[PDB]
Amino acid sequence: MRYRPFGSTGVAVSALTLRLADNPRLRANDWRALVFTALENGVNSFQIDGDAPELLKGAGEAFASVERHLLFLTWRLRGDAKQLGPHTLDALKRSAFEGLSLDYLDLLLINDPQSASLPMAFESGLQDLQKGRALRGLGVASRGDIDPGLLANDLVTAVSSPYNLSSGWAERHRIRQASQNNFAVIGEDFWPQALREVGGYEFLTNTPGWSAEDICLGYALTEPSLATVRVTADNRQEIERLAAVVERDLPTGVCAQIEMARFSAQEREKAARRPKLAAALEHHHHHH
Ligand SMILES: Nc1nc2c(ncn2[C@@H]2O[C@H](COP(=O)(O)OP(=O)(O)O)[C@@H](OP(=O)(O)OP(=O)(O)O)[C@H]2O)c(=O)[nH]1
Repeated sequence: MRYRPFGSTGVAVSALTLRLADNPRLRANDWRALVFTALENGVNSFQIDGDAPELLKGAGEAFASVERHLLFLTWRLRGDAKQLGPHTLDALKRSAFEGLSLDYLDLLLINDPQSASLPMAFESGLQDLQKGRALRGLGVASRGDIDPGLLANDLVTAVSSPYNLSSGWAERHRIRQASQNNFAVIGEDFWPQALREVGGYEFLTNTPGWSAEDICLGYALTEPSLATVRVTADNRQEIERLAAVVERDLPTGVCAQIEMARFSAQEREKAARRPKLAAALEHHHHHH
């Protein structure tokens, strides 16, 4: 495992962040041993993206067993960002703080309200946790441009964003600016939908020694703008195979094909417009 500085917060996170997403097929001991495999493989950044009794139980017991200051725990708070109020912090106390048995969260990661401002009730409560030494940072996950006003907020110490193989220099630049303005950037969807099925993406499955989950995670990890790539793991063999990818070097053949293929793709993604004015062909013409 490799570790990167979380932007300016002064704490180190593993290059991978394992996301515990509610899953009806894992009992508490299953979640416990998941988190254990993660720690044993050097992963110290978790994201809790669920509130199931069995998950908080097992994740809480595992987190509980190592020293709290080795761990970076992100709580993923979904729903419309502009509906968050007192109720949300009642939910947060019971799920994040009692449920996992933490005294502080390293980060709370909300949806983008596409808005200069959060709700009054919520923002107040967050500064209350803040002073209570009980929430290190706020974070805003977003697909477009977070509002410069919201980024100005002093609670806001991080963003998360889809960055992957497919991403545009469009998408990329934003993640880079964020990094320069001292925001920590969390990488998401590293293996995309488009590819779950001149250049073309055949090399993704033909590369001797590499899988596509693996090649794709490969690329995500080469972006310095990203403080950590988010991964998600049904199980133990997966966490093992992805923590391995961090120590491997993408073969420079694959890196070149990753870029031809990307051009190729977004070329035909712009043969799909089709503006038909059967004009511009022979006919005297204009008065100038
Ligand atoms: N990175 C990331 N961002 C998230 C996630 N969930 C919500 N967001 C952010 O919140 C904005 C609005 O999301 P919500 O309205 O809460 O729910 P939605 O994600 O289903 O739209 C999103 O813009 P948008 O939804 O892309 O635009 P629009 O077409 O909804 O206007 C996106 O920037 C997530 O899992 N990851």
